[PDB]
Amino acid sequence: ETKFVQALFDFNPQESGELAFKRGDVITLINKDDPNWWEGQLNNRRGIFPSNYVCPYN
Amino acid sequence: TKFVQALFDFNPQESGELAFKRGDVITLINKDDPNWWEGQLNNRRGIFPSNYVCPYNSN
Amino acid sequence: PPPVGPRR
Amino acid sequence: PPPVGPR
Repeated sequence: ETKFVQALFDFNPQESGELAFKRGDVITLINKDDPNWWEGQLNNRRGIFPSNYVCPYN
Repeated sequence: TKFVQALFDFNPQESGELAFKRGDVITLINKDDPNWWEGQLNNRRGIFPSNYVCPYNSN
Repeated sequence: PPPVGPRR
Repeated sequence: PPPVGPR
């Protein structure tokens, strides 16, 4: 099964390799082994983001 | 036990419905009904649509 | 905002 | 937003 997470807030990246997103965007989960930094796919972009900035989606 | 956070603003059109703004944190009381959940938002208690919230981990 | 489910 | 953990 493919997991999706909806962004609760905007995440403005401060380092390279971090997935930028806006509130309401839906990211496709790729990896979440790390309690704080998760990896996902938002459109043609892929990178890591703060786990606490999202929650599960449909 | 179990907190939920509002994804969208909810202005109740009926009685017993708990009004809220996006970002609000609500304490879950009951979720027998899959769609209408009951919770606590500060000093107000009532039911709210389950599709308007998602889990709030709280630290 | 998605549509709200019907009341009981 | 909530606190972004240490990178």
